[PDB]
Amino acid sequence: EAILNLELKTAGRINEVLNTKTKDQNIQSITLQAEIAQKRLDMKYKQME
Repeated sequence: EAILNLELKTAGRINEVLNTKTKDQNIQSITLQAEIAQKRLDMKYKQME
């Protein structure tokens, strides 16, 4: 029983890490696309002015 909870401690650790790296990158995705949307403002506004 203690052995099995070692394996499923490991599974837990892995899943924590997977969401950490997955959502880091998925939040970055969208975030930087939002930065592109932000780019639309600032980029065109230089010449708009």
